[PDB]
Formats: sequence, C-alpha cells, structure tokens
Amino acid sequence: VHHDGFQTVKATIDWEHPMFKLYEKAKRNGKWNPADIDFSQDQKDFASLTSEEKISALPLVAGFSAGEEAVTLDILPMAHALARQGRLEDVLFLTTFMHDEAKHVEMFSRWQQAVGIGQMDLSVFHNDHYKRIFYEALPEAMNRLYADDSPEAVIRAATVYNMIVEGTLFESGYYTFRQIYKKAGLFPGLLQGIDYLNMDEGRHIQFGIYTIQRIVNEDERYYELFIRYMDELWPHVIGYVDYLTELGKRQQQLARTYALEIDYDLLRHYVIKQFNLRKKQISRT
Amino acid sequence: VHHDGFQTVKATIDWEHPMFKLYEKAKRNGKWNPADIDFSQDQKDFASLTSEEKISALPLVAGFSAGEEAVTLDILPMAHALARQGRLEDVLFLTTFMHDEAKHVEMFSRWQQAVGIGQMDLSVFHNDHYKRIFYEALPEAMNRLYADDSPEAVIRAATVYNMIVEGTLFESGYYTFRQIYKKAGLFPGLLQGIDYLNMDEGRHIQFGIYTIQRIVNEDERYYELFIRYMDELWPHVIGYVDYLTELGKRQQQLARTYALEIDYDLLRHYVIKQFNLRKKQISRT
Ligand SMILES: CCCCCCCC(=O)O
Ligand SMILES: CCCCCCCC(=O)O
Ligand SMILES: [Fe+3]
Ligand SMILES: [Fe+3]
Ligand SMILES: [Mn+2]
Ligand SMILES: [Mn+2]
Ligand SMILES: [Mn+3]
Ligand SMILES: [Mn+3]
Repeated sequence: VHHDGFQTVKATIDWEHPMFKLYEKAKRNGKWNPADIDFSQDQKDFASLTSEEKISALPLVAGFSAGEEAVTLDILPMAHALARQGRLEDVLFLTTFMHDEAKHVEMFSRWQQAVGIGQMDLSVFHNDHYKRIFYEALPEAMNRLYADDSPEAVIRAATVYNMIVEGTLFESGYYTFRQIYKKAGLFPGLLQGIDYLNMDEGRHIQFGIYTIQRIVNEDERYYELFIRYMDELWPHVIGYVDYLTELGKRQQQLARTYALEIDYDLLRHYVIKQFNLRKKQISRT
Repeated sequence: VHHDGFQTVKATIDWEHPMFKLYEKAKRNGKWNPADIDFSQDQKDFASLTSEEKISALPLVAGFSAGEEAVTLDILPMAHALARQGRLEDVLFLTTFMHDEAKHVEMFSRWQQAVGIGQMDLSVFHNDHYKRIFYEALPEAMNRLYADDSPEAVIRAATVYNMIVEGTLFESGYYTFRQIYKKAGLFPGLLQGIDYLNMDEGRHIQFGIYTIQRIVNEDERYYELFIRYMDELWPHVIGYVDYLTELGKRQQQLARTYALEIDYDLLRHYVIKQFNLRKKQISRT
C-alpha cells in the first residue's frame, strides 16, 4: 500500500528516540566479522577429541545453529509491523538486529565447516520441546504480525523472541558454553565468536524490553499477558534443559578428561534465574 | 508457518553462492558511519548562500531523502519472499542491503538537521511523476511479494527497485550532485556521504542483476517481461527529470555565482544512458 509521506522529508529522525540511540550503539559496537575469526586451533582441538568427547559438544551447537537461523528468518515480520506503524527509529535499529543475526548464523556455520562436521546433520539433538519453541511457537508468533499487529500480538512476539529465545535460552547456553570450554581451554575461536554474539544480544534484549514496556505503559493489563506468555513457554524451556542435562549426564567423558565438575544443578538454576530476571525487567506500572 | 528444518544444521552455508560472496564484500566495505561525517562546513556553506541559491539544492535532497526512506521500508518484502523460498545466502546479503539503506536515510537526515532545514517540509519538490514511482509503483511492486512470489513478481520488484530507482534515478542523481557541488566546492560532508552511498549502491544493483538474470536463465521469455517493465516506468523517470530540469532552468542563480555551465542536455543523456545500460546487464540467453 502507498506511502502518504516520509518523515525525513517532512521532519527529521527523532534523534532522542531510545531505539535511535540503540541503533547508534549497534553501529559503534557491531563491527566484528566472523570471517576474521581463526578457527585453526578449533579444528585441531576437535580432531584431538575422542568420539565420545566429540558428542559432548554437538548438542549445544545444534541448538545454537538452528536457533540463530530461525531468528534470522523470523525477525522480519517485526520489522514489517513496526515499519507499517511508522516507527522509523525502531526499523533503523532492527536493520542492525537482522544483520547481527546473519553474522551469528555465519559464525556457527563457519565453525561447523572448520572442525569437519558440516556434512553432519545435527537435527537429531532437537527434541520435541526444542521443536515446539523454534520450529513452531517462534515462527507462529512472529508471522502473526503480518496480519495482526495488535498490542497483544506484539507483546507475544517480543516475549517469545526476545525474552524467551534470546533472554533465557541463548543467555543460558552462552553461560553454559563458557562454563565448560573456557575452563577446558578448548575451542578458542568459537568462544571468541560467542563473546561477540553475547554483546550483540544485549541490544536485542533491550529492544524487547522497550517494546514490551511501551505497550504495558499504555495499559497495565498487558503486564498480565506478558507473565502469562512467559509461563506458557517455561515447560518447553525446561524440557529442553532437562533433555540436554540427560544427554550430558549420559556422556560424562569430557568432564572426566578435562577435570570439569559440570554442575547441572547450577546450570538449571541459571536458566530459572534468567527466566525470572526477564520478568523483573518489565514494570507493571 | 513452521520451519521444516535448518540449512546450517543439516549442512552449512553455500560458501560459493554469489550472494554469499556479495554479503562478504558488503561487510568488508560497509563500515562507514554517517555519525562520523563532519557537517560543520556544510552548515556554513548553506548559511552563506542567498535564498535563491538555497532553493537550487533542495529539490535533489528532497528526492534523495524520501527515496532512501522508501527503499528502507520497501526492501523488507523481498527479504521475506526469498527467506520463504529457502534462499539463505540471499537473505544474509539482504541484511546488509537493509542496513545500508538505514544509514542512507540517516545520512540525509543528519545533513538536513545540520544545515538548518530539518523543520522544513521538502515534499513540495515531489511532482506527480515522482509520487507515481516512490509513493505508489515501488511499494506496490514490493508488497505484492507477500502474496505472490512468482518469477514475474520477483522480476518486477527487482526491476522497479534495483534497476529503475537505484540503477537509473539514484545513479543519475549522484552524478548530478557531483557534477554541480563538487565543482562549486560546496557541501563537503554531503559529498563524502554520497560517495559512500554510491559504493553501497553498487552491491544493491548487483543483487538486482543476479535476481533478474537467474529468473531469465530459467526461461528467456522473462527477458521480455523485464524490458516491458523497464519501458513502463521510463515516462515517469523522464517526467521527474524534465520537472527538475525545469526547476533548475528557473533558478539559474547558483550556476552564475559558482561559474557552473550546468548542462541539462548532458544530464538528461546520462539518465538515458543509465536506463539503457541497465537493460544491457541482463542477457536474453
Ligand atoms: C543446561 C542449559 C542449557 C541451555 C542451552 C540453550 C542452547 C540454545 O539453544 O541456544
Ligand atoms: C537531472 C536528472 C536528475 C535525476 C535525479 C534523481 C534524484 C533522486 O530522486 O534520487
Ligand atoms: Fe539475538
Ligand atoms: Fe540502494
Ligand atoms: Mn517432555
Ligand atoms: Mn507530466
Ligand atoms: Mn543471535
Ligand atoms: Mn540507498
């Protein structure tokens, strides 16, 4: 449908808009390039591993790789919906968000290729709870926005995408990955890339907080929708966590080799802590 | 709708895909930041101008500013359509395209703000032919892709967006701007920014060529659709050109002051040349 006018012809950008400020920070802080990461040591590390130790690492990489690819595809309807509402500064920021996620997809795929598992199908490590979030609930909630950009729909999309997928699952998975392979001294290239992902993902979560809060600000009853949508997804979050925990407890060979007391009870509580602090970044009032 | 799988879990990125290579070049060559351009001299230049000389420059800036904003909003459906076709490397590249266009919107709006015309509504310099392309034909052709991603629809979208708007109008407007203010020694910040835009816009046109050619490759009868769609838009392209030419010939005070023989007959032929060379970058066979 037609444009009825253009904000940067009638006026200018709103320079004080928080999403313009987040866009400015994204450009300053978003220069890293996955093509510059040296993965040569990661290739040697992975080759030096036993077949048993090789499994230990792949579940998390399977969840990350599909997850980055899903959000790369699935952020587009948010950008559409906010563009159609005339939120120009939000759109500008979302271009950095989308470009970040492209680099995240690229980074994991470069690592898979470098270490020699690119020809290997990692979908086996997606159980039913993972599929429910990433193959179903995430794309349903984002795609809805093409036909329904009601406050309810926008809160649900930001909750699933930014508060659950990024703010709970990815944050916990990054913690987990550091807590294991940084200790073991393994996979330096991948850990460099993950550190970059984690920096980008702070801006993505901030966008989600801003979006949810500005809707709650209009009407505190949206607050209850937010909590409800968070709690509806919790079972699949912990059901993927329990399944990875069960996979890790079945293959405790890397823990032994590298002298890691992988405390799954401590990981689990980090997931719970992440989930609960995302709730507290949204004020009812 | 659901994801049935993820390419970077089952396989990797197709590293040899031309759009992956264009994505790689976009990251290497896309570091510039409009926030780093010094516009202080542009502010003084614009203040030093007479009111008559002030008009001379605004028509082109009005067309650029609305144009960048239109393509920022209107590239999203292309990214959607190709994502839904599973063209992952195209999507990765299109994230750089979208982020480039955000910076183009930002750059013109920073210049308008710096020189003191931000509070001024430049829509008056959009005649009916401009509105037909940017307010109507462009968004219609891109938005169509949400419901109709047939080869015909994709060629039409790339033709309007990449071959006409970028490949004819923007290219000619950049030439024009250099041919005038680079000669006059005016507006150094804006000319720096335009030089950056022009570098980005080479990649955007290449995406359009690749997209049109790969469809023509399937069936040379799409070639005739391409030419037809180019010729349908030509009247509005030259009708905006004739109208800017008429505006420039009515305000020949900047030419006098700055000793510029602004050869509109030479500009006009550059537009015609641009239009015809875009046609020749698509092979029938
Ligand atoms: C032990 C808890 C692990 C949570 C890992 C989430 C990984 C992901 O899919 O991004
Ligand atoms: C004298 C020919 C001028 C063509 C200017 C196109 C400017 C634009 O809208 O990008
Ligand atoms: Fe993210
Ligand atoms: Fe462009
Ligand atoms: Mn279960
Ligand atoms: Mn006319
Ligand atoms: Mn990511
Ligand atoms: Mn542009």
